[PDB]
Amino acid sequence: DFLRSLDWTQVIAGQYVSNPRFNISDYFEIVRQPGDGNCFYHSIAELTMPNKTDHSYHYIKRLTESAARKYYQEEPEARLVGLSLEDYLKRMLSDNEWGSTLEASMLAKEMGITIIIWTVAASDEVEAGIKFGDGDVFTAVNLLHSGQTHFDALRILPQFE
Amino acid sequence: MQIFVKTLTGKTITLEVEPSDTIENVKAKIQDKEGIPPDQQRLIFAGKQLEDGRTLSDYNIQKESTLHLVLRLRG
Repeated sequence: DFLRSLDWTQVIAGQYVSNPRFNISDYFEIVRQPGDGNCFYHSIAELTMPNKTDHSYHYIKRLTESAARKYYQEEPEARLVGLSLEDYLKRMLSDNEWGSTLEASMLAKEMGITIIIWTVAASDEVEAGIKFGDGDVFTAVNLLHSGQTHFDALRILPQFE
Repeated sequence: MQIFVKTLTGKTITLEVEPSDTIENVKAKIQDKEGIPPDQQRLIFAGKQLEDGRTLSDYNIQKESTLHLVLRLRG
């Protein structure tokens, strides 16, 4: 019921924002990811890959590379970054290099899925969501962005199905 | 002239701007009022991300227009 009531504003085509307020653990289980620079990709792999391991994220980075080749040139967020495609890739593919909303938008299109990033205040309550794709929250790969500096993976609690 | 900027949390601030202000200028005003670095700002109007070297005028942004500020999030 609460999850189906979220008000998504489509700010730019394929990208949506919402500012509901809730306790992450009221609706999701948090699956913690290591703090090694790679946790964005760890978190995607936890939700998308079978028999995920601490090595699974390499494949996600490799899909992000494939994704970038197709989509980097029309991604609005790439305008912040200001790199050529080949320089972007070299830095993206680097060890411990943080992933971001840029990779999320590109991966969403490449994997044909919806990715939501839930960002929480210092208080731990959610204060925003950004959604990449047209799917709803029940369909999506949900991530938790906390301390403004870390990603973890989220699974919808069994009672909300 | 006054315009409105709605941030990621739905918080809506006022800025005093001029039609000849660049997008870069508007970001610096957002930073001074809200403490958000220009590097993480995506300013968005009427469905499109605005470009740094253009002006509010270039996009026909007028008195009491609303912009969306979406942040680039790294982790």
